[PDB]
Amino acid sequence: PFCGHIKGGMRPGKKVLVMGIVDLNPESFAISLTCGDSEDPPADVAIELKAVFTDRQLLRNSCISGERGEEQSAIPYFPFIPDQPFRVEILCEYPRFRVFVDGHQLFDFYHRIQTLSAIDTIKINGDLQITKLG
Amino acid sequence: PFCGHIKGGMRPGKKVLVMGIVDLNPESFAISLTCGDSEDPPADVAIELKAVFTDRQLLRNSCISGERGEEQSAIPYFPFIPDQPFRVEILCEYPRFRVFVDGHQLFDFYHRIQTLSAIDTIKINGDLQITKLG
Amino acid sequence: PFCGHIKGGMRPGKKVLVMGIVDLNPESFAISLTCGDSEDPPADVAIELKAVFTDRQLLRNSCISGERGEEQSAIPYFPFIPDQPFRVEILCEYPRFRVFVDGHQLFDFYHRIQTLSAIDTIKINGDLQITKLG
Amino acid sequence: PFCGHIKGGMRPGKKVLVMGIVDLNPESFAISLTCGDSEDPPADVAIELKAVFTDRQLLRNSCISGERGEEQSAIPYFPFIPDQPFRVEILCEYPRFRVFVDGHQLFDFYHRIQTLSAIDTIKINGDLQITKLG
Repeated sequence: PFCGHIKGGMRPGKKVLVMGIVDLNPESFAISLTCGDSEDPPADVAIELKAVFTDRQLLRNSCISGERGEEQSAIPYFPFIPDQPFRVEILCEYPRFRVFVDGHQLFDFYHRIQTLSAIDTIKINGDLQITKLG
Repeated sequence: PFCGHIKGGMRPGKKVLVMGIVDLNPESFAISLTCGDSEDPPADVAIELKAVFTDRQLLRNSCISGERGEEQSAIPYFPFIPDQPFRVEILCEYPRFRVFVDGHQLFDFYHRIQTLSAIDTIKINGDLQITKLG
Repeated sequence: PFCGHIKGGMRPGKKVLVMGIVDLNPESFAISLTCGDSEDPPADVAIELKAVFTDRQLLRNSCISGERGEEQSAIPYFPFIPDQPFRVEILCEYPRFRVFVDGHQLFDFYHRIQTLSAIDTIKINGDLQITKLG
Repeated sequence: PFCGHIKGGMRPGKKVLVMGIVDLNPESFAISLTCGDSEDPPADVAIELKAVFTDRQLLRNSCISGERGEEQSAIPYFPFIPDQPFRVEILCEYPRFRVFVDGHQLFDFYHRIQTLSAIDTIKINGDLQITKLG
């Protein structure tokens, strides 16, 4: 797992940029915004995006004190391609995150964790190579 | 649900044709091949294909004596478009069904029910209208 | 599927009593509290309790405008016995339903449908015989 | 995980004994019999038993070339208790593994991996401490 600090945490108007290249034979990857980088036990997760290649899903959820929330899955299409570069932008807005892939809006995730400035970590794991974080 | 008879049941080399039109605002539909048309209590299901539109899944399972097997979801893409005509072909081969949508191979489902000639029913329900069965 | 009216719907302090006998060879049964008794298309579900005998689960969920929420399954034990009489009591509290089986507290389910007086229907289906409603 | 070698692998009549104590606040643990101890990439799994405490499940499956088979879950009851010692016995028979907990038969798992002598590793992970392997 990769953990990157987000100086100052999240606020409305704040954008997280994640570019990378999907692996040639991917099973899955995940990109999460979390409160601190603790792994034992695992930090509270404001949003986890998990891309699953076998059935072409974008699964979203949160985790608060070890408790998983409602999994959300609605998608217009599955945006990732094996061996291809991608650009994920997570935009923090007052009521929600808006998530873009390659410039296109893919889904919104309404806040379960309300304390936005505490969301100060990006965690990335799985079948990709990260080329840019901004 | 619609139930249609398949005279003589299934055998390697036999193809079932289903043409229809997806509803304008679909939620899900299912197309199943079953052993007889009993609904209470339900016939044994050799293959059920459920298309789910919100997260663009093609879910496959079987049912024997009321027991569902392992659901399968692997897809190269989701093939159905709201308000668009479709052509589904379920080809029975010796070890599996091979399923085609609009001429394209979408998945294999290996036989769980072994007695193919007893698979003599197609069941259709959900957000579509059927135009042809053959 | 049986439906029964609950005059005046739910409110804090109100209890729903369901007494019955599990069938000799049960697969599952379900007890739901719903907003009206419409079946096609199905009334909004405030809580559905589904007892699954094979792997001894109590699964809880809601349904709003045909959309299911997050299924909940946490249990201290599985409380039902084939061919045995039972007593379910659903206590509506301010924040949640508290569910008792044979006098013992089994789980809490927090309100998703907030308009409690609109929850005026009990729906019962599956492998049981109902002996009392109150 | 812990991995232990099982000299000569499995054969009919061979018993694996695992004793331990469940942690005070357990989420899950797993006990697996596998073909070699490779983690990268993970050995074939003949049987994985996963105990889940929240909803009291004993989930069984296999993994062959990274592909998980059909999850099995049927149970007479959930046998494990937080902060309490347990005795697991996996009996290898010709057609199946028979699993006992505290002297009681819990379930059978019919062989998916047919080459029994190749199953020569026990893998253990999760919210327990192991006191005996024999």
